[PDB]
Amino acid sequence: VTLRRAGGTPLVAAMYHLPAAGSPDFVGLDLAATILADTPSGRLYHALVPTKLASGVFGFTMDQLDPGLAMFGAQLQPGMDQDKALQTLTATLESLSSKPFSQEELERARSKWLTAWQQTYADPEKVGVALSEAIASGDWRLFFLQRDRVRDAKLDDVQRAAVAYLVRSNRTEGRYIPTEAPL
Amino acid sequence: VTLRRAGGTPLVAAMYHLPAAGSPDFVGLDLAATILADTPSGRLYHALVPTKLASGVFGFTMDQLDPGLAMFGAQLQPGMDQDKALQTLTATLESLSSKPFSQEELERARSKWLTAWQQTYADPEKVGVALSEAIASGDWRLFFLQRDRVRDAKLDDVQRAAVAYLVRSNRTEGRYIPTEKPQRAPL
Repeated sequence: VTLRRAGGTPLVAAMYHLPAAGSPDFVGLDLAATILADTPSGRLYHALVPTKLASGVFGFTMDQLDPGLAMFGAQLQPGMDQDKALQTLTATLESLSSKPFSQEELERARSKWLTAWQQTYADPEKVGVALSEAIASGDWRLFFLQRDRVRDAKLDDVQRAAVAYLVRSNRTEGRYIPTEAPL
Repeated sequence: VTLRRAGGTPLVAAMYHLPAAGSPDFVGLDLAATILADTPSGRLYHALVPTKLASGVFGFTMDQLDPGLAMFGAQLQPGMDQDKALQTLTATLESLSSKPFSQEELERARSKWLTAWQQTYADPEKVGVALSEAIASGDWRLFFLQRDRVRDAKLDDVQRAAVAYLVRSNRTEGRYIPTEKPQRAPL
């Protein structure tokens, strides 16, 4: 691999199906995702980047899909080992029971979520859109209820939810490997 | 403030449930409460008294109750508003992750505890009473065991325990509001 034509970026991803937004588990997962995907101080980043398995990581939950999905992913430089990054990515995600969330991690997560919420609520374009989604989704309250749930979420509940949801049986894998004179 | 009949002022409180006295976490919370409610040095005071937010501050743990509770309170001045005081009190209790305890704080709190233990131990009426309670609780050793745990506690343990239990999920809120005497002419 002395010569490489300049090209695309290989991708690796793991996706997990979420419970309904109105269900009790959802907020915990959304926080767990938050803890997991933080750059640069997150668990995924440490597992993959300094380690040199990926250039960068991402993660988020996607409530507006039907049904809902949580996605975690990596972008890699060409020639980095795609299988290893995927296995590492999934292992970090599905091993929380061995390495449980700290309160410190959770409070930082909760604080960031609430900050974003307050930002939406304070923004006239945004709140209106958020309420429409809650209404279209069948419960107008749910924009408000999630905030309440985020404040009251116990670490044990977040941990239990992550462990139950971020599991192989709930896992869908995404991969992209970019195709490839006188040289 | 402009006019009030003479009487008591409101007090605001926050209570958090505690682990079992037999748990090692318990001691960490006991010491954390002692750090937190230190007046006037202590954090609660600083947050509330000179902000003229509160007249006075208290905090302690109660292991005789089944189960245990930690209580923190603020005695308000007239016209101080309850909601603010309660909010700042709870917010300061529930934010230790943002501000860690210090070795200095732990050793001072540990010494107060040990002194209190010693006073009880020395005094024959009291020690018997303490041993009785330990026995009722189902472990005779507890009086002695708690002291050793206090001696053995590490700052991270205390810091970790405080942060785990001092949480809104665990919060109960109390307001003692004195009933206002009826207004009288000509005032």
